[PDB]
Amino acid sequence: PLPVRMGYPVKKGVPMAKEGNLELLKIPNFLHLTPVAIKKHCEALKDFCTEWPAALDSDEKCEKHFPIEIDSTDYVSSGPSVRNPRARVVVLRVKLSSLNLDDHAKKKLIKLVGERYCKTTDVLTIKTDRCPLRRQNYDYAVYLLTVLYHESWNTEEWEKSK
Amino acid sequence: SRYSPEFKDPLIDKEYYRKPVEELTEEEKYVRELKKTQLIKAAPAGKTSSVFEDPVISKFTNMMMIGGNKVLARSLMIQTLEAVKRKQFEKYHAASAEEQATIERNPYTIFHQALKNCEPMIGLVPILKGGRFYQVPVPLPDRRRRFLAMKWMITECRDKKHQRTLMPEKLSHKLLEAFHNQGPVIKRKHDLHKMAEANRALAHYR
Amino acid sequence: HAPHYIAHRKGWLSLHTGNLDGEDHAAERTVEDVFLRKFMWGTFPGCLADQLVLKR
Amino acid sequence: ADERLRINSLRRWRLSRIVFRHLADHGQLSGIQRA
Amino acid sequence: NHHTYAELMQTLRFLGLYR
Amino acid sequence: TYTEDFIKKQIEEFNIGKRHLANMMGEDPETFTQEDIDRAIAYLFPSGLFEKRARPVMKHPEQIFPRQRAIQWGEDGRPFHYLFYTGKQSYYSLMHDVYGMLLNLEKHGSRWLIKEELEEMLVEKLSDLDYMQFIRLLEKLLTSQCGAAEEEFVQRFRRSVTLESKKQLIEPVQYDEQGMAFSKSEGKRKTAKAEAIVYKHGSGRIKVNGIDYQLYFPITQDREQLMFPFHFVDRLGKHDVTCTVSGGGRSAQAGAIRLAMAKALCSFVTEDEVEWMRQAGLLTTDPRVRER
RNA sequence: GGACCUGGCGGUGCUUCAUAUCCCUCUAGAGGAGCCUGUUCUGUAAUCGAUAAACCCCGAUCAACCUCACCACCUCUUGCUCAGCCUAUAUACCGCCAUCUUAACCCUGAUGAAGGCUACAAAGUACGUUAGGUCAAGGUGUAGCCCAUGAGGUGGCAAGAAAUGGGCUACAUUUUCUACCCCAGAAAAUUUAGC
Ligand SMILES: [Mg+2]
Ligand SMILES: [Mg+2]
Repeated sequence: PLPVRMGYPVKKGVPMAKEGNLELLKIPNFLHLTPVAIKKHCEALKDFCTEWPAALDSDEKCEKHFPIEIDSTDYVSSGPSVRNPRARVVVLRVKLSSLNLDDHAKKKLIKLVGERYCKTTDVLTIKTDRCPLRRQNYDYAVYLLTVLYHESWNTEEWEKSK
Repeated sequence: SRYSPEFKDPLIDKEYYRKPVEELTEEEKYVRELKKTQLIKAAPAGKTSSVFEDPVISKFTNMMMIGGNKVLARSLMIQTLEAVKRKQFEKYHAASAEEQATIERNPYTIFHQALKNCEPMIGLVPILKGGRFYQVPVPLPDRRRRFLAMKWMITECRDKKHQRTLMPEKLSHKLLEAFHNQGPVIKRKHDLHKMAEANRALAHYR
Repeated sequence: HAPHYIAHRKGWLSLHTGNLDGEDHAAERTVEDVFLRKFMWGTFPGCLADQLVLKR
Repeated sequence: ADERLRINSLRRWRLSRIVFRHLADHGQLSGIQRA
Repeated sequence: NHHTYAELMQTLRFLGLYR
Repeated sequence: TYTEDFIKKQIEEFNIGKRHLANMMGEDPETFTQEDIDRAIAYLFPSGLFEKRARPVMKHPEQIFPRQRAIQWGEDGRPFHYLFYTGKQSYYSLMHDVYGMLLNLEKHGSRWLIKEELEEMLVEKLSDLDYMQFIRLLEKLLTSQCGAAEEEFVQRFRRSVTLESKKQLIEPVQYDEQGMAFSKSEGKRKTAKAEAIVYKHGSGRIKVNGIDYQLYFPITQDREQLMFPFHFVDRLGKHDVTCTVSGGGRSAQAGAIRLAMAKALCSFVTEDEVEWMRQAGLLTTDPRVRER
């Protein structure tokens, strides 16, 4: 119920009326999402929400109690197929200061990982994309970190000749 | 061109703006007030308000350029100026008491006077009218003769008969020759003024 | 309107995310649109006043 | 195919340019405008 | 597939719903 | 052609649609405004079309629907204007008024309006010679000792113009933690991008990416480029500069730094010096870039 | 036959200037060596004819001691599977590319052909077409040969000379090599475009 007009007017003309206007039909309109509708919808969707643990007031406690950060991506395209090959990638980020490492273990871990560890940030980043799924890549990243810790805390024979 | 026609070239002269308002004439005042309205192009890399700026030497360096290599061209120019300065100092030290008043050691004065001694005043225009080709004398504009002096100097210094003599040394020798009205460039000016003297009769074909 | 008003005065008939950077299957969407326009114009002969709009 | 790949180991719109232009020029290809 | 497209248009044609 | 009844119906429909939009977007209909109409219509119907006219618009009807239906006589047929039969009643009435003003006076930055603007204001087509004649009369009125009323009458016919020196942006002066005043700016040359900070007081120290300029710029040409801005306004050795440049080559970087540092130095000089720097070509971005 | 009207002059010269394209002016190369090709002549019985099909495994490459094509000789055939050939046809269709074609009114001349401007103003206003290309990222039919247009074997074939057209390499002292990315040390005539 609006007299919306759309179009460049002709000389001594007017923008075309809405009835039969293809341009107004080509817009991805937001008539179905109005502030009143949005507020009503969000009032009914509150029932589905939990609460952030109030203890985690900011980041500073957030990397303290929950050190590991796992980043995973999802894609919304348009088409018949939902498959996107890039969604399998998983990125694990952990600050080495949180790992129970001594001096030798920290040295060994850092020069095992190489460029995955950033000296400025003290963060080790393992990117896993080998497996098809995302759960498999998350498991592989956790397994890699596990074996890396255990093999950094191990002193072989050649380790003697530093 | 990426500049609109509205854009006007910049005026880099630093003492022009410092002119007191009293000295400005009404035409000059009008021009200055007009310039406020106009758009001004960005001043190009090159000319600066530096007190050591010399447009003639800048043009000579640009004419020696090969492939946009301005660093090497300016290097050759400064080496030539230094070589001329050192040769003049060497000839000044070994000169008698009275001969030291007639030795110019400023390389800029030498460069300017040497180029001025090579400027031809009359040149020729290739013109074929009657099925056979004809040279005709013409008066050269000042820009044309200034260009011809530099072009002759550079072409002479790029000659191949100079084997393994580096360009700064060749150019300093040619500049010091032309400073004293000697050398092949002065001879090229004379063979143009004479071979345009042999063709005064064709001057009616202008 | 001429083609050079496609983003100035004219819009786009077909709308899909395929052509965006990173998104895939732009060619498949193009073929879908080609077949779909042909079939709409063949199924409603003389009824379509104007081109379609294919939204996804 | 796979057999060929194995023995080797042992050792944008998919349309014609013009059909692209008509769809592109008529606004039928999303997001493809003229510069 | 030019095939699957091709017969479908002509198949629907003699049924009396396409062009 | 649009009848008055059509426009009246459009007005009623527009009022109803305004109330409907206000209901839709949750605002109060009573205080709902035209800027609100534009914002709401843009949100509900997003459009990326560059032509602002092409974008969907909801306006008061009269703003689109034009009208030039000037009726010059009534039911009896008598024309309203006593100069009607000339065919140019507005123009000749204006000429008559000007002539009367000139008779009265005899008893006692800007431009002339263009021909088409006089057409629009008079709502009548006129040739070029009669516009010349009107402008001659206006100039004659200007020459005489025109009074305040006559000055206003002339000012009805003189449009305005602007300059291009006030559009020069002089950056604000900031203060660092130590209490030192400074000014920041940006410059661009080819692919090189420079960001310069000029301190009000200094000793002529320029730091390019944390490196002294004579070390960052071996080539004398670039050092001269950096010198040009201060030498032009005679402030060599009076300012400290800290600049960060990225991209391009040696000469592009030097030009970008020169532009950025001149734009920063504009804050500490007089407006006359700012204009002189503009006229010297120092405050203008060079648009010459590589072509395809 | 007399007088007049519109003309067209498929027009021709000169005078003056606007006089840009093209001139002069500026920069740059483009001759010469070595090889590969396009065309011609000569020669053979023949093809210096080709590798979704070989050498070649620095770059590239030629003939390979491969297979197909060609020349001279020969062999088999109911053969493979009611066999087999890639043989023609878009000069059969479709698809794809390309060509070409597709005003009114008002005045003046006595209401003749006809004419209509002056600004300090004097009648002027308003889709087909194609002996088209493509059988390489595509199809639907149509024809041919089947004691040979199928399958084999034995030898040969692997050119020569110019004049011109094109292309590929190295060509330096304002250079080259090392360190650095610029304050060091060692080496030694026509044209053609372009602003
Ligand atoms: Mg054909
Ligand atoms: Mg052969």
